Amino acid sequence: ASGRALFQYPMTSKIELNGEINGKKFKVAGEGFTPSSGRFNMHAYCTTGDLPMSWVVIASPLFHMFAHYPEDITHFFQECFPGSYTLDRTLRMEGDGTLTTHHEYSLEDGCVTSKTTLNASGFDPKGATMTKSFVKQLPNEVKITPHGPNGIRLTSTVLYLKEDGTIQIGTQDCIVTPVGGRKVTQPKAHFLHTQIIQKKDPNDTRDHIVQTELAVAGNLWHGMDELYK
Ligand SMILES: [Cl-]
Ligand SMILES: [Cl-]
Ligand SMILES: [Cl-]
Repeated sequence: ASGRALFQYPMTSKIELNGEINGKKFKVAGEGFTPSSGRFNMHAYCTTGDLPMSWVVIASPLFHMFAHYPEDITHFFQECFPGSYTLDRTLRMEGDGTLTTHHEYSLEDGCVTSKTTLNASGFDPKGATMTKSFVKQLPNEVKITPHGPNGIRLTSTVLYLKEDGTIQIGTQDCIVTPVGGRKVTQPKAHFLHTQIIQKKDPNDTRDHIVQTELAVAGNLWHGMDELYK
């Protein structure tokens, strides 16, 4: 049983995230639900107090294996199981600061657990990340290409909406590496349309978010794959 056969829905998730921003250490945990392919939620909370940064910027740190792929594109993230993968991210909030994350995953009993670390240094203490002035991030197309002999690379430029209705840009670059000691067939170059929506739970007393991601792959530019050898 491997690959897509391991991702029979519904499934769940957990996260444990240890973070630090501008020397403020924090932890987040969460549980989530994946009802069906490409629709996945996460109810996360800060276990150390209030989260010391925007929940909108931490959105993308907070599960590409749940993306919905058509049959005619390899779902590299799912095909890494069994064995799993690592994700390494850099997110540059342009004119603000840069953060990195590292993710490890494990699958047990229909539940993907993410263990994540986040590090962020040099942020503007008056910027939107640290003052919590973002409302949401706009939907975007992540570009996925083969990377090295055994990985993939994911890139996106994300528009973050501030409370005054103007935009700040984050540039995001991720590398995915199988850790399972085996070659996983790389996909053709493609794109993943991604949308995050966040809301608050009516009752939860913790600093928290209830986030849903919708993520759908597609060969949006059929000529792109020619460019990546
Ligand atoms: Cl926030
Ligand atoms: Cl990403
Ligand atoms: Cl493919």
